[PDB]
Amino acid sequence: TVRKNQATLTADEKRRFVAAVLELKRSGRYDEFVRTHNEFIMSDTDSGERTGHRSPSFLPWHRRFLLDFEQALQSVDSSVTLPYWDWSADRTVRASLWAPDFLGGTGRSTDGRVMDGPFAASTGNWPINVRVDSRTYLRRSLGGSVAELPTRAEVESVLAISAYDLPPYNSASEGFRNHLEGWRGVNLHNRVHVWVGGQMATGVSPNDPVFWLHHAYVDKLWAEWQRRHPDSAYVPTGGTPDVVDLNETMKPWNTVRPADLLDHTAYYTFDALEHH
Amino acid sequence: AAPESFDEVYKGRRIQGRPAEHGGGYEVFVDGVQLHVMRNADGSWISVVSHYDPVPTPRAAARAAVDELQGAPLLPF
Ligand SMILES: [O-][O-]
Ligand SMILES: [Cu+2]
Ligand SMILES: [Cu+2]
Ligand SMILES: [Cu+2]
Repeated sequence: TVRKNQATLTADEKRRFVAAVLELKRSGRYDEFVRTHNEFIMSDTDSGERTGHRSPSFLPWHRRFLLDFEQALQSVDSSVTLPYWDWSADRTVRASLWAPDFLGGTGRSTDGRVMDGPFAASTGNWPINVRVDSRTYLRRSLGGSVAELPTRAEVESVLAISAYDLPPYNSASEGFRNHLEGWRGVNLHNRVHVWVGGQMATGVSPNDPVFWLHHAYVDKLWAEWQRRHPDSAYVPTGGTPDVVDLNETMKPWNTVRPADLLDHTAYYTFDALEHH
Repeated sequence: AAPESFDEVYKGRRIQGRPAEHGGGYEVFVDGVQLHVMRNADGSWISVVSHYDPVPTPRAAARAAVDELQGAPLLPF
């Protein structure tokens, strides 16, 4: 399993990925990923139990969530793997990412509705069912609510932070995890959600297939951070209330720990990952 | 201490907030439907329809939700 930069996919690989995503949607499986993510979004809090977000397990949790989704795609088409969106490099609306043969473009200005690509409501193939905003069509407003995606220089400043995470292990933390998540600092992952807009700005953000490509690149940046700091590792490592320690298991699966997810090469490699 | 309550019509919609998904200490409603909101450790707020975008107060989060909704009814969570 090799995870490839979206910009590099062949036309055949984009066709197969889109078809596999649409089949997970048609069969009802896709929407339960949306639902799972929203339940954690709503329940992860800075002063109580927190697993999927605003906590050290943000990165292994999303790593396992993306593996579950990629395994579901592979159950449909064994050749498909999750691509990643390097938003530092592919940073305009003109990126091939947003072309009608891949994810489609931005939403129209009146109601934010996406009008092209395979996920446009008009196709009949992408109902928005798990929702809070009652509208049932995919929406986006690329660059509407925040002007710019992060740059490589900004990503590099976050990659240079040596501590994985720090007390109090929540949205107030210093450290790599919270800088990457974006609650403190120049803001990488949260800012990308805001830049896409539409459902991607909401707790039901996996309604937009770009969710997966965004998180696959976040996941890649954790792998890059590890290569930059081989001496540094997941924290905390035991006895922390409300937070998933290194060898504690994670909901909803209950059968896997941050420890089991630190090394991605047990599950996939990347097209390119700089060596130390 | 929780923020103060509020009640206003914003962009044609009734938004209400009061001290009282998570155990989380403040409730907001848009036209009578409850909107999930959350407070961050630095005192900023988000809602489920602007969850990655902190704003300073629960009224700001309610207003951001009305902006996001573009007239659409909120569905209960
Ligand atoms: O966080 O999606
Ligand atoms: Cu929340
Ligand atoms: Cu996210
Ligand atoms: Cu070295």
